[PDB]
Amino acid sequence: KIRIKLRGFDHKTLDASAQKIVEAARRSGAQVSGPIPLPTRVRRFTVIRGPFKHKDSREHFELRTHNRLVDIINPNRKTIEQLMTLDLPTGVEIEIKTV
Amino acid sequence: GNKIHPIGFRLGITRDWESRWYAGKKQYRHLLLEDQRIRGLLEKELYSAGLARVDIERAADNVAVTVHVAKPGVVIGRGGERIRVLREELAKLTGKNVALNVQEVQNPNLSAPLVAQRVAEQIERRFAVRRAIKQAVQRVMESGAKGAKVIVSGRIGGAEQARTEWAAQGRVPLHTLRANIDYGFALARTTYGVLGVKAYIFLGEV
Amino acid sequence: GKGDRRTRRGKIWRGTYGKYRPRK
Amino acid sequence: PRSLKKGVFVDDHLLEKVLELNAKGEKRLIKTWSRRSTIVPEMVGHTIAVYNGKQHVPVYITENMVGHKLGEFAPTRTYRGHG
Amino acid sequence: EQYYGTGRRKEAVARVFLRPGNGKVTVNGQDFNEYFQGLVRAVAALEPLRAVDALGHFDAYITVRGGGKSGQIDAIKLGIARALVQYNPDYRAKLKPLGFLTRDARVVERKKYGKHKARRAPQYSKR
Amino acid sequence: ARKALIEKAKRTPKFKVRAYTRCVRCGRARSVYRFFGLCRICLRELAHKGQLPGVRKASW
RNA sequence: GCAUGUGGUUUAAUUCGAAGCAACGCGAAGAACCUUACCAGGCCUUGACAUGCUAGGGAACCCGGGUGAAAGCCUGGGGUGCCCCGCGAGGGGAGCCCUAGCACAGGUGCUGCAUGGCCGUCGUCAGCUCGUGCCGUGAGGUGUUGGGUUAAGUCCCGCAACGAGCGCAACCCCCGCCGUUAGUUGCCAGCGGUUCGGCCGGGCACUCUAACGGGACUGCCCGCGAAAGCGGGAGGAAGGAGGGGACGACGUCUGGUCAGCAUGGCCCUUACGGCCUGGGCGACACACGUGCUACAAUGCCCACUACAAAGCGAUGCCACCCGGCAACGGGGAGCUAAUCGCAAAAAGGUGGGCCCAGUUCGGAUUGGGGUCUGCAACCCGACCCCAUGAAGCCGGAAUCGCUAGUAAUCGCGGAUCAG
Ligand SMILES: C[NH+](C)c1cc(NC(=O)CNC(C)(C)C)c(O)c2c1C[C@H]1C[C@H]3[C@H]([NH+](C)C)C(O)=C(C(N)=O)C(=O)[C@@]3(O)C(O)=C1C2=O
Ligand SMILES: [Mg+2]
Ligand SMILES: [Mg+2]
Ligand SMILES: [Mg+2]
Ligand SMILES: [Mg+2]
Ligand SMILES: [Mg+2]
Ligand SMILES: [Mg+2]
Ligand SMILES: [Mg+2]
Ligand SMILES: [Mg+2]
Ligand SMILES: [Mg+2]
Ligand SMILES: [Mg+2]
Ligand SMILES: [Mg+2]
Ligand SMILES: [Mg+2]
Ligand SMILES: [Mg+2]
Ligand SMILES: [Mg+2]
Ligand SMILES: [Mg+2]
Ligand SMILES: [Mg+2]
Ligand SMILES: [Mg+2]
Ligand SMILES: [Mg+2]
Ligand SMILES: [Mg+2]
Ligand SMILES: [Mg+2]
Ligand SMILES: [Mg+2]
Ligand SMILES: [Mg+2]
Ligand SMILES: [Mg+2]
Ligand SMILES: [Mg+2]
Ligand SMILES: [Mg+2]
Ligand SMILES: [Mg+2]
Ligand SMILES: [Zn+2]
Repeated sequence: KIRIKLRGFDHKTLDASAQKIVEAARRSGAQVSGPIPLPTRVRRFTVIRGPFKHKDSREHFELRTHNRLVDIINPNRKTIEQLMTLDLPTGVEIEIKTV
Repeated sequence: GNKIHPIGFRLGITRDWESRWYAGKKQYRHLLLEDQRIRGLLEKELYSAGLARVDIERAADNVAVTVHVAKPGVVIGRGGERIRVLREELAKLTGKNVALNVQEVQNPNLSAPLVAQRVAEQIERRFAVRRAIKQAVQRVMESGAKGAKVIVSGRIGGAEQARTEWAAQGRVPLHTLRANIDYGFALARTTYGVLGVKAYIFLGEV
Repeated sequence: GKGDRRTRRGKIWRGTYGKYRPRK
Repeated sequence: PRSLKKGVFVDDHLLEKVLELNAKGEKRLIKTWSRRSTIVPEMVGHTIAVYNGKQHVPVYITENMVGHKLGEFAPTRTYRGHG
Repeated sequence: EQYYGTGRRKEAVARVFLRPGNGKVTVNGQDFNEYFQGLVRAVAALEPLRAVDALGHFDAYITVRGGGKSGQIDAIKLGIARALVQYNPDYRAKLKPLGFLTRDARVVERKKYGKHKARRAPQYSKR
Repeated sequence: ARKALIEKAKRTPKFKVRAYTRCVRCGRARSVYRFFGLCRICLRELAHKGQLPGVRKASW
């Protein structure tokens, strides 16, 4: 029924964040298809270590978009409020779908 | 110029980012631009308070500016008088929900950037170059750190011949990832010029 | 050719499409 | 070259000095800094000074120098040799 | 009845199904040749089968995705390989010191910075 | 960074073609990532303090 | 031959710096104006920018004309909020606005040989040192050396040494096997239906998908050896560090840049500072440095036919539809992106055309015709179609790279950025 999409930066909070959520959609009246690991995306930046001329010496950075997605089957009115009284991870961005 | 920055190594290995958000392609560009104003004003002023590590966690247009600092009552004033002057001067720059806290630097020798500063100060202060750096380190294995090291690095003492100096002690092992070490870049200013300074401290293997 | 424009691979090389490289 | 789906191109301030001195059956030397513009058949027989860096250059406009832009008749640099 | 093996090699993955019967091979629907045409390493994929006497003993249902047909054929082969220990955990004796049970741990190394293609560097006269 | 030349790129221009970015942090528009509004010198310099979230140091 | 830097010349200027390897497709991960420091013109003077001071007027502000290459300047009008006092006209105030003056702003002016920082490098080479002691009157030595071993100062044995600090190494990531949690937008082995398309029911088996763990230790065996180690094998997905990455010790070259930024100092501040349109970094008797495509039969070409990984995209990616030989234009469905799209992978495969030719090789340089981005393609762009079809039949002396999924060869992608 109601689907969530977590898009963050860690692999830590993003797993933590989504496993607090995964407990109060079991106790509160819902069967659930578990925590879902998704097609992470990488944006990398290759850059000249040097101020000036020394080109062929280069540094490497990767910004890792981490995608999580959990499905709630049978969403109660014992539920929906239990997950707006669970909200607490800091670097995460949550979103809420429903078809 | 051969080696690498210690912090920027343990990026989520034995350290952590100061600004800890999320962001889209639209937002990250502007959103961050903001933090570098937040951290330009915040710094420029708070100097003689001894400011250390500046967190800026973020939710839906709620900024969360924490602040570690040597001396929490030069951030404060008397009562709660001067902290308010700023707490809005930031929402004056953001245009939103500045939650500007305070957190004391408990032990001050056991946090690098401070250590760096007081020395870079002491150089601005026209002190004994060597002894500055010796006692610098001294206090660090006196407060109880695993390793110490300070790198004075200018035209030193007023000389026309640019050199460099230093000393240290204990474990300094920056090739062990699993060793937590804090870097302190300072940057004294004296009549003859500008004399960057460094300071590394080991606390422990994890 | 490959530096040749009016051909099979020579388009592909440039990246382009033309009468000599279709869109199916 | 220039899209036909979007017709020819000329700068306004320059065309202004042309079809006012056309509409008064006179001819004078014009001084403008556009080169970026396409000469048109309603300028033929005009004395037009175009600029290269420092100098306004003598370019009296005849017939079959039609659709070519202005800057083709006003060399930009100086090359005679190396010694 | 079906015996299955896990076949993998160099950014290409292959799935094997061993039923008792003929020696027809369907790889993504198509016959063994209508997918591995004028290509010679082709018929080599079956090697791990013929060192125990069974080409004509079993059928072959196949699926592959990724890599090129060589890197698939190595995986196909490594699939018929693994597949035979699920039938005979005694065939293991015959096809290891014969070498057919191993992930070719070989891999297209990373392109490096400063080096045209990882290992290759730039030419320079006037040294 | 000629001071006034951060400003010839701050304000909006005569025509939209002249829209070249620059660094917020130093004013070198020579190699700038329109995702950081920053250049390569900066991006490291900063990334080396962890002041850009999620910006890890890469390796594979 | 063309592409790109560079030397030298030329130039109103062709702005700067890089200098044997370790400058030369390097600062430029995007010079038509912009960038832009350069040159020629038209200009601005508390200045495009800061925190202000004093005198006098002004709410801020917003609309139009004139002259003009644009800037710039002369000028018409709309507007008269906020704070305090007051019944009131209206004075005082904060902001900001203009004129004059002053603080001063600003400079990609100089010096990298006055610095910061960061980079290159000898060099991922196995080295560099200190403590206490020992030994010399001492500088100093010993340790670290010798023999064995190691990718190593790795380690074993010896020694007047014993240990530690910075290096080696491990802890981090990638790839290789496998297990735990997981079944969407991915997946289809069995069963049901099937518009034959994993299309639908159903399932999450396996592939994949990211997070955490397991596993390799000279452990086992014969041999060699005081030992460390070494050689061959058994098991294992992996064997002696399994492959790859990040990771650069005390120091040197007064190596690099005041041109990202930072700053001592010398230097201008109605001018090097500032704004502007145009011109220039692309000029061309040459020379080097880097690469692209060739000179072709293991090939060129036209069809039909398969198999990828990685990344980007709601100010964009653009399935199809129509027009055009085509670039592309018009219309328009989907996609915050495992769901939609760039997307054609290409060498390979099937089938056929060429038959040693300056050639159906080769694809320069030209003539003309168009499309697109853009205020604007003459300097000075890319792409389409037609016609032009140059040099070159594998390259002097010299010289470069690579030890395995490497070298070669073939395609895809991203950053920068309208193009
Ligand atoms: C010419 N000499 C007298 C010189 C002078 C100065 N500086 C001064 O004279 C400035 N003195 C003041 C303080 C202004 C009075 C100098 O500053 C220098 C040099 C030497 C150069 C040599 C350079 C050389 N190459 C690249 C041209 C070179 O091969 C090396 C090298 N060792 O590889 C260099 O070191 C060199 O680049 C260099 O650094 C020099 C100077 O710095
Ligand atoms: Mg041809
Ligand atoms: Mg390859
Ligand atoms: Mg190179
Ligand atoms: Mg400056
Ligand atoms: Mg631009
Ligand atoms: Mg200079
Ligand atoms: Mg220009
Ligand atoms: Mg130097
Ligand atoms: Mg120099
Ligand atoms: Mg020098
Ligand atoms: Mg080594
Ligand atoms: Mg003695
Ligand atoms: Mg010993
Ligand atoms: Mg030694
Ligand atoms: Mg000795
Ligand atoms: Mg050791
Ligand atoms: Mg389903
Ligand atoms: Mg069926
Ligand atoms: Mg290491
Ligand atoms: Mg040199
Ligand atoms: Mg250039
Ligand atoms: Mg059509
Ligand atoms: Mg179209
Ligand atoms: Mg021939
Ligand atoms: Mg080798
Ligand atoms: Mg490409
Ligand atoms: Zn920058």
